[PDB]
Amino acid sequence: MNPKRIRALKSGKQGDGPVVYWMSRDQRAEDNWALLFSRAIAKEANVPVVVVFCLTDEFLEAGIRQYEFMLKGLQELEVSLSRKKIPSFFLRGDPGEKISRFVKDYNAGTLVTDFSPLRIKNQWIEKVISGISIPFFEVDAHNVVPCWEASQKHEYAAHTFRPKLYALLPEFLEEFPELEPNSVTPLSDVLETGVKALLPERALLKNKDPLFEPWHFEPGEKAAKKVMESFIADRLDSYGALRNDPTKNMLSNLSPYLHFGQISSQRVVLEVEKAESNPGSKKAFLDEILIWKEISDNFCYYNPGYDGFESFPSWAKESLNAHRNDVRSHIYTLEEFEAGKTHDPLWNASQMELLSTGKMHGYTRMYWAKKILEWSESPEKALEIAICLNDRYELDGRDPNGYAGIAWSIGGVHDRAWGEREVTGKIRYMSYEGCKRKFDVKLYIEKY
Ligand SMILES: Cc1cc2nc3c(=O)[nH]c(=O)nc-3n(C[C@H](O)[C@H](O)[C@H](O)COP(=O)(O)OP(=O)(O)OC[C@H]3O[C@@H](n4cnc5c(N)ncnc54)[C@H](O)[C@@H]3O)c2cc1C
Repeated sequence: MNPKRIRALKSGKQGDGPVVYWMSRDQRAEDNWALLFSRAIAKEANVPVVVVFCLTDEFLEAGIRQYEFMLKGLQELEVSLSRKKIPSFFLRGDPGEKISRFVKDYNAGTLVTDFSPLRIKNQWIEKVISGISIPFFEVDAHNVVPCWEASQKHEYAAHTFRPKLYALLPEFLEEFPELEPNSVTPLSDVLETGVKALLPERALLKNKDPLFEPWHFEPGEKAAKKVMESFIADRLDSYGALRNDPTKNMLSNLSPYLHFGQISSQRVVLEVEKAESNPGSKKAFLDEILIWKEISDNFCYYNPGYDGFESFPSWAKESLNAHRNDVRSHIYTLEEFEAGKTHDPLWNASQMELLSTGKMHGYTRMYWAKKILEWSESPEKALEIAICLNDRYELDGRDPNGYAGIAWSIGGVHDRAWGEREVTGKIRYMSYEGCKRKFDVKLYIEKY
């Protein structure tokens, strides 16, 4: 219960009501600081617990794959808080006017939410702050070290962020106190109408069969843990050597759960540190879930235009500007990129994995984004196309890891300058021939 995990969004006078947890990013009962700190606040005020979820009007911008993944985990979530005597109230509409109305109707005393450096959360936060009179608090329940505490300034590279983050690990890498149930307390239809409005935009093939295959990742808190145990037991030892081979499913497969907050990265880090495996593989994994994941929150928190060309490092901006006018080898529209109708079969195979499974392998996710920059009229058009394709079809999309990852591939964020080349400039280059010498491309293409 470190007080450094909490910050004040609006200082006011708490009323005689239940501490209302506005769950947005961490959709889990266990291992949730915001839920834990809300319970502590409610206990110190002799007040019950309150959990509120908002079903925003922005779910039409995504597919059924994300809607069903989040909604199915909500059903498991609701029965989980019921066992803890914690009622769950789910609202549909704008968070700005629905959270404010809820606080007035239920006479809530204190409002608490989880942290999200994305632009949408800030848009919702400003609306709620202007329509409430109760104190509003926010808890960083997604990062092992709080985003504002890891660093006070945007970090240029993982070389400069790793020593800072590991310094605060002994203070902040701790276990989760048990969630105390309430002493006393006072989706199927919603899901059905959501998919009915999302059916016309569902991805279909020539024979009109659905593209998405939903058996690859079962949503829910229970399934997220089971993926964690299987990764550690069977797929952690070989992670260091085979994490760059798409043909092998050596990855943890925890990104869809981590994005929706169905499992805490802290518990994953706690479990992998206790487990015994190859030291190189262990360090490679913590380098991904701790260093590169949390720098994404740092990148989005300290860069207002994190999804724009303005957030690129100056060496990349000058290099891309000097090679703006080079004649591109090929140009592809958004529709051509979407259907996978390019001249590169590796790119087409990666896009097919994205369309079918909803989760593209991390190694090819660097090839997939960089080739978009190669075959785009401008770097800005590459950013727009990559972001749209990422957020539309990825189960882990609309996440700070996505925008930091896209900026890494296109704008060189958290990278260094490489050999100068036409069109792409000094940005890191990955070729089809290069991938052939790293992994068997043929098996990847045939699979998808
Ligand atoms: C262009 C591009 C876009 C991306 N968009 C997303 C996205 O929308 N959502 C998303 O969750 N990930 C994104 N990633 C980051 C990364 O690719 C994924 O986290 C990772 O591939 C997911 O696979 P995994 O977690 O099952 O396996 P693992 O390799 O074991 O990843 C474990 C965890 O480490 C983190 N991680 C791994 N690689 C990275 C990385 N390059 N940057 C930041 N964190 C990382 C992830 O949080 C991940 O959960 C993107 C990467 C790129 C290159």
